[PDB]
Amino acid sequence: TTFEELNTDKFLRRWERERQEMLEARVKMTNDNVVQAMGMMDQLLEHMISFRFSLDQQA
Amino acid sequence: EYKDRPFLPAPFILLAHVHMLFMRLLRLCGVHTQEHEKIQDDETKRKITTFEELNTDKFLRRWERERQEMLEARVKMTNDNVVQAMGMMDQLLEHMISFRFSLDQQA
Amino acid sequence: YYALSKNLGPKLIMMMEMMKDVSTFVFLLLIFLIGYGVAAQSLLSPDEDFSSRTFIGVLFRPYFQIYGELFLDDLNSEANCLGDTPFTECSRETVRMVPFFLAVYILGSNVLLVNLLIAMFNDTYMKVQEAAEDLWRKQNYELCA
Amino acid sequence: YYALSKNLGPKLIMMMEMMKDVSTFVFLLLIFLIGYGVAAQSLLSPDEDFSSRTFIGVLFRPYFQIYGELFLDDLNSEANCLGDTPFTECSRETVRMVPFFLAVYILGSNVLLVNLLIAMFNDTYMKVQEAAEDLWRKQNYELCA
Amino acid sequence: ADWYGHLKSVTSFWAVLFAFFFPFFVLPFINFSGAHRLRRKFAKFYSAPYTRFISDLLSHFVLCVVTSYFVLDKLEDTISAIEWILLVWFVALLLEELRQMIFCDGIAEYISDTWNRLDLIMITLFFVGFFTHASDPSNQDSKVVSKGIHAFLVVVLWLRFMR
Amino acid sequence: CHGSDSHMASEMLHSKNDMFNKKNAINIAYDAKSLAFLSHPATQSVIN
Amino acid sequence: INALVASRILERLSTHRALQGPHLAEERAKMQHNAKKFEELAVGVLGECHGSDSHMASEMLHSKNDMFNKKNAINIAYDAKSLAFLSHPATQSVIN
Amino acid sequence: AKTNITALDELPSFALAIEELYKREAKKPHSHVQRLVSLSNTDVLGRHYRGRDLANTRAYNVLRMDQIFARLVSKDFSVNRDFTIYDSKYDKVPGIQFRRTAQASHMLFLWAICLDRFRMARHFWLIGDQSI
Ligand SMILES: CC(C)CCC[C@@H](C)[C@H]1CC[C@H]2[C@@H]3CC=C4C[C@@H](O)CC[C@]4(C)[C@H]3CC[C@]12C
Ligand SMILES: CC(C)CCC[C@@H](C)[C@H]1CC[C@H]2[C@@H]3CC=C4C[C@@H](O)CC[C@]4(C)[C@H]3CC[C@]12C
Ligand SMILES: CC(C)CCC[C@@H](C)[C@H]1CC[C@H]2[C@@H]3CC=C4C[C@@H](O)CC[C@]4(C)[C@H]3CC[C@]12C
Ligand SMILES: CC(C)CCC[C@@H](C)[C@H]1CC[C@H]2[C@@H]3CC=C4C[C@@H](O)CC[C@]4(C)[C@H]3CC[C@]12C
Ligand SMILES: CC(C)CCC[C@@H](C)[C@H]1CC[C@H]2[C@@H]3CC=C4C[C@@H](O)CC[C@]4(C)[C@H]3CC[C@]12C
Ligand SMILES: [Ca+2]
Ligand SMILES: [Ca+2]
Repeated sequence: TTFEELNTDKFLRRWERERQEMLEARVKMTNDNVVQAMGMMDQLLEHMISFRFSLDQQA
Repeated sequence: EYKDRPFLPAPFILLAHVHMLFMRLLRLCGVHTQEHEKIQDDETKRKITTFEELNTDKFLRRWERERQEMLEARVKMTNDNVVQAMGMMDQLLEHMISFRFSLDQQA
Repeated sequence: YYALSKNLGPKLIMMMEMMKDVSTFVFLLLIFLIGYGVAAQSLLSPDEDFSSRTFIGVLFRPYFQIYGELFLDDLNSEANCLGDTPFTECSRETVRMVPFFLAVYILGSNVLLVNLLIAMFNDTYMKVQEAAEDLWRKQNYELCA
Repeated sequence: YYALSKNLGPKLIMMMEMMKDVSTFVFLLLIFLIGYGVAAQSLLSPDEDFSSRTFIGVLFRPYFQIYGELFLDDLNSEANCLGDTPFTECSRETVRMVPFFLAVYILGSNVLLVNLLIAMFNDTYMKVQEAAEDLWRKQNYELCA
Repeated sequence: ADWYGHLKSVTSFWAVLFAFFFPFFVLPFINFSGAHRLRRKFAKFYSAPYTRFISDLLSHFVLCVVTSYFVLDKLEDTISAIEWILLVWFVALLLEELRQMIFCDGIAEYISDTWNRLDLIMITLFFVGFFTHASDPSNQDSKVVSKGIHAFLVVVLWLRFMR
Repeated sequence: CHGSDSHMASEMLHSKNDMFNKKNAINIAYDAKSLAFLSHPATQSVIN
Repeated sequence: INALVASRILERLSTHRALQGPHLAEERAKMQHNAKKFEELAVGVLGECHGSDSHMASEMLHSKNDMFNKKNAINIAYDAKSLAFLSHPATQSVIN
Repeated sequence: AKTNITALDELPSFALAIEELYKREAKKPHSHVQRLVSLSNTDVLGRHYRGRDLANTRAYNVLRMDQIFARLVSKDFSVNRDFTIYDSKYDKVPGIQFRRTAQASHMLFLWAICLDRFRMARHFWLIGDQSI
């Protein structure tokens, strides 16, 4: 029972890594990551406009 | 081919031939008998039409997703997205230079 | 008892799979065998009452001529052709068409149908080899049990 | 001495590889040859004491009938059938089943088993051609040494 | 589904063949889709394309077997009864071929099909052979020549059964 | 299992389990018509 | 030669009696993997040598090395049962 | 409600909770669970014998469902349940919490296979033992 449960956990860990090492999965993650990078930058621009106004009303 | 063919088997098909000739002679010259058929109702026709339009929409939705899930399409989108990300940053740098000048003339 | 062997067991399942192609070949040949057999038997003996011997004559030679045993000496004796050339100086001129019919028949049976079976067998083998191996592995447990 | 040639050497290794398929064919035919041979020899001579000649009769004709040499004239003489048709007007009615048994047998041996060997040979050739070429290249050094 | 008509799709070749051969004993006890029930089941079963094909096969198979018997058995000194039956059968076949010629998409479409070509060759061969025998029925040479043309007739008929 | 310890894996495949009418894993695999499981080398090694 | 010997030692050790055992299995896979990698290296350099100067490459394959009992690279390759090395065209050209 | 069957009264509380999950999922329109139980032609305890009030109010009990799954595996598959382990007298036995977990997990696993919910099925399959 102990041997079978361990090996079940070992196969699931090996299975998860192997599925994350596929080309399709890597392209899909990369794709989601570039989208998340834009979103972050977009938040960054929102901040920079707020700064621009702070100096603008500062002059 | 075997839908329109007479039932009687070959040796006895002469009876079928004389029967078809008799019906043709009775219809063309005599004009006594006629043809009867059945016509589908409008309800069942609209039901078929509604089913076909829905399934057309369902195939187009499934087709669009499946074509967007291809490797080539994902690489192409990713490619366009990185280009759009630069363009945005480029706009961001344009702004930062404008700021630099605002502080520069501020000193 | 051949099924326990790794070499022969799959081949016995493979043999049971080919049996369908063999049956397909039998149904296609049957057409040419009965057509040529009735035609050839009638041409050889055109003035004989139908009997059981007529039926045996329609199926005996035609079937065994597809394995290369061509009864041309026997056909020559039966045709009553006395010439040095095998089908010449015959009593009836119609019986001289017997070698031609035969000429068409073995073209249909040996050159066309036999080579077509070779092609089916090769195709069938490539299709069902992995399934035969898997089925042998299930039958291994069945035999053990 | 054929092994030094690039054309023949691999084909000799290939020949040694097919020998297993030939052995598989021999084991599968052996079943039909002994079954048909004992049955046919017993049907032809049902009132004879067992001797060495009985054993020679069980293995002689059956083996050579799978190569197309069908001893039907010899079988007709041995069956004591006097009719113009080959298997008719016989002394015993059981011996008239001899051509049918034969009819099944050559269907089993020539149409089924021979075509199955052609299929194995084609499959075996495609599987072990690159390995045979590699093994010939190792044997090239072995012969040089 | 169109092939089997108003009958259940689980029907096999032997089941439809047995029902065709034994109409009153297998039909009532079967599931499909009194006078107005037995009559409804007949009118539905025999109007099916599959049933007409099966009827056409059997008919052509009996034609092959009888014509084969006719060419193997010796010809009589007059026109025999089986010869008259075959004469009626091949006229009927000729009329069916003419009906197929009229009710199609042109003469070219009909003659493109190889089975139609086989039908013409077999009608042409039979009548040549029949008229050869019927010109002089007591002549031995006429019977020999007639069986010679009818050998070709049997070959084309068994070839056409592959359809 | 066969990768980690082949002998113990064989012991697990030979083990009779009380929950399923006192039958081992190969008997249930045969009853489940799992051709993929039966053709696996680990299973074949136990059968041999 | 060192890559061929390395390939042979890892492949034979991987199937040796000291690594034979029901639990001694994952380890075994890794060796075979390392063995083929080294085999690949031996083939690859050989290929590079034949690409650069074929005659000198033949001279290297014919060279007797004192460290390994005065035997050339093909003799060690045959002794290491490296079928991939022996089937290579450079090796075949020297044998011819 | 109390039942005259002695097998049904032995059942624990969690078994009644799965029975509630089967009942709640079953009342939805065009549910395949109702068709599966109705077309089986079996009684309340799952025996192939084909009064009415118990057989209908508690038609989605765990024992019958075990019998239906047993018929869907093969003709001699019979899942053995032991609910006697849930009594408080067997708490001192070492490892008992895993065994109690394992069976509980098994019965929800089966429920999750029936409703074709792969993620909870995978989760209950992992929680329990006898994985293959
Ligand atoms: C349409 C295809 C199958 C070709 C048909 C060819 C047929 C019509 C030919 C080929 C060989 C021919 C035979 C060859 C020789 C002779 C001998 C002669 O003294 C009488 C005619 C006879 C017996 C011929 C009859 C017609 C024949 C059988
Ligand atoms: C490559 C192949 C197809 C070549 C064709 C061979 C054909 C044309 C040959 C082979 C055997 C021949 C037959 C052999 C003997 C006879 C009997 C003679 O009394 C008339 C001609 C006839 C009937 C021949 C007709 C032509 C024939 C059928
Ligand atoms: C089950 C499969 C193999 C088919 C079996 C067919 C067997 C039973 C048939 C096929 C041919 C038959 C033979 C054909 C003709 C004759 C001549 C007759 O005067 C006596 C019976 C006898 C000798 C038959 C015996 C039975 C027979 C051998
Ligand atoms: C396509 C193939 C399979 C067609 C089938 C051919 C079979 C049915 C034929 C070929 C040879 C025939 C045999 C040839 C001769 C004889 C001897 C006779 O006294 C009884 C019938 C008997 C025993 C025949 C039985 C039927 C037979 C076996
Ligand atoms: C399309 C195919 C089927 C056409 C076949 C044509 C057949 C039916 C015809 C064409 C030539 C004919 C042959 C021509 C001449 C003779 C010689 C005569 O003394 C006996 C009949 C015999 C031997 C004829 C038999 C029938 C024959 C073979
Ligand atoms: Ca037609
Ligand atoms: Ca687990």
